[PDB]
Amino acid sequence: TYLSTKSIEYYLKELKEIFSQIWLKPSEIEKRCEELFKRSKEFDYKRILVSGETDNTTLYVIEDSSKIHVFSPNRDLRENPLLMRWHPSWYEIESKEIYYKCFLSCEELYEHLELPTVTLVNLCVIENFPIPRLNLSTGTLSSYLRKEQLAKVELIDMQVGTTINQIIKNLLDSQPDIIGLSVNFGQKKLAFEILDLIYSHIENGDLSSIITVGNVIPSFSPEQFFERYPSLLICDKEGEYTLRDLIKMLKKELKLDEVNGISYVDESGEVKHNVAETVNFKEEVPTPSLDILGEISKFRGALTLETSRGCDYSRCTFCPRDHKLRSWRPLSVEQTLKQLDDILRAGKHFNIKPHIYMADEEFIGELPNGTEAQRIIDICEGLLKREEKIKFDFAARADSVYEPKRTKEWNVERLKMWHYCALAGADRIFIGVESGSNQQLKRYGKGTTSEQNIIALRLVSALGINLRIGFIMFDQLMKGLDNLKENLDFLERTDALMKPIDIGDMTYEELYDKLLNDKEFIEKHKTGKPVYTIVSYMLASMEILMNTPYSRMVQLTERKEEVNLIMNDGKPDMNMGRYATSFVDKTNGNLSEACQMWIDSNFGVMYTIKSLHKVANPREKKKLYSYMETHREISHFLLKYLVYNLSPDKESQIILSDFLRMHSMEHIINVGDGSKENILNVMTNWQLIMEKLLRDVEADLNKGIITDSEDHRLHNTLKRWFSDMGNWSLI
Repeated sequence: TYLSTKSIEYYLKELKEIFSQIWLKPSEIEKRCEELFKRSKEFDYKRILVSGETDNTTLYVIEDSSKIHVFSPNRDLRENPLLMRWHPSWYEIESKEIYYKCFLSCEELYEHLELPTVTLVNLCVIENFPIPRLNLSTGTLSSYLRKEQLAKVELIDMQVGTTINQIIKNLLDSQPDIIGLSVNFGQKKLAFEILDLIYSHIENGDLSSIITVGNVIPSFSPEQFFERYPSLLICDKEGEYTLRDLIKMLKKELKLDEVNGISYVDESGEVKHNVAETVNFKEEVPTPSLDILGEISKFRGALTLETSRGCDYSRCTFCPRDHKLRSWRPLSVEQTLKQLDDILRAGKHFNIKPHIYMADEEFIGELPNGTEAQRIIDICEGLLKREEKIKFDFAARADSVYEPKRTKEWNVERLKMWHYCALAGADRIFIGVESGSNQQLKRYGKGTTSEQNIIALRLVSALGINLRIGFIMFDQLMKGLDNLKENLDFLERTDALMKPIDIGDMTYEELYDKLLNDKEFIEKHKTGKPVYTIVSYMLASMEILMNTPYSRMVQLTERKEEVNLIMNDGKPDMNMGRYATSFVDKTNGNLSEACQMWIDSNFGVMYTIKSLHKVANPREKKKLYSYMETHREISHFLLKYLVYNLSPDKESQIILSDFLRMHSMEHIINVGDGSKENILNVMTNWQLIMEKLLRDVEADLNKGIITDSEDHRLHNTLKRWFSDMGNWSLI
């Protein structure tokens, strides 16, 4: 007894409707499939299985082991990877595409349908700066396994607030064959607590699961885990092939020492490292699973997508890295647009406004024949053809905008590429300037110059892109104050940030040449604001992590100079992987420590101002924002004032004099003394300018111009700040 063609096409049409709701969890899809075949009661069946994802989602209706219906409304069944592994020539020489097939007396296929179970736990918080973003990276591991139909995958993501006890209860209830922990930056201690509970339930006989832990940032050593969890498997950030091979091992198709990308302890007590084949991201990794959207439906912010994996770690010496090189692998233009449309359509279902965060380590990249810019342009043209416009954020190196070592034609094509990004909705973009000193840029490995950074900021800002930069002022290997003075001059330049320029009448080559060579064009379109206005974190000091070339450079300086820089005997932070490192230059270490105390001394008041700013009405919003602008301004020239007291020069005297006159503080302790005692005296002097600002804040709060919280937080923190002037006895 066969199904009629009408019943097949009816089932295919309804399943295509059910499968279109890609925000539904697999169990919710299965329930809607059960309702479909029950409401039209044609045949009795024993089991239902849904696998695949988006455009290859597949339903298996198991009447019996000897009669299995397979529905694939979105893709040719001949491409089904599960059937291919069972019997790769089941379709013989059929030349037409197959969307329904009933397998009769195929007892081995029934065994293939008893898929293993994987539970992925994402230890990840929602990043809030500059805007909230929901990380979807762990969903690619699930979507790979679903697309390959290798396992039933459950996602537990702590971004929605799932507690530790809830995670444990979920694991014990689901009893998965494999548990995968994704450890994001700063969640290593949380992973240790969760692994403690998991292994207690394993020793207690409540749970038997293979456990893998993947660290997003390799600022760790595997021995930190093996010491406490000797049976744990440590895998790569890209765990697709690792989970594939572990599922093969469960089906007794592979031995443990054949599993891709795992590091483990064998029976001899030694650490074994298995080979790690590079994941074919472009061809095998589909749209990230969107199970998380239903768990947090009122999220407002950006949704993350990785349009490529890999990067060039040789351009960042403070970025941790593995011993294995990770090549840059982009999605095709068409597949990038497909995944974007999937995420945008799913976000629209939950009233999430179209805002994508490109989580790529290297978004623009580099291809043969310089076609990487054409990929970005083609993706932008795809976005321009949609009905609803989007915002999208991403990060980029300064030499991805402007590179004097390349031809002028190459740079003009890059300017065109960035323009298409602006047209397609590029919103907040992060440029990794990191320094304005050519020496410090080399220690950072950026391969870039100070002037090149200025021009890169000039080109991007002129296109209307909201810009912010990272900037690491102090680093431990710096000797002398020359690099600090170069950074201050860089950060004070007002010929970098351009207003959004109307370029409808120009060519890209005209705009390029005018922005680089026409001083009159540059003066006309500048915003007048200095570079430091777009620095993410002011007065930042280098934090050295494990497995970074900068840490190696530091260790080598300890050797060839016979000095101790890395403290705590070399033991780094167990949660973060950060070394406690002293500055090789004592004066620079005192300045860095002085700036950290400055931040700590102002944190109470300025954090209250910022939190009030988020909720104030438009008029108070503008007043509270001027407070923050002045605070950043005062914080910048604090370091210039410190450096000036340690090494005066003619120009820094004129600049500080103009600044002091602007604030009616022309007045305002030894000269050249870089001791902790003198630096504090210079800072306590400059703290008087900060007092003038907070007197305006105090006056506006008493006039009622600014509204305080219910608990009078601004009033208390102001009163405490005024009492604690000087008094740096809080370190």
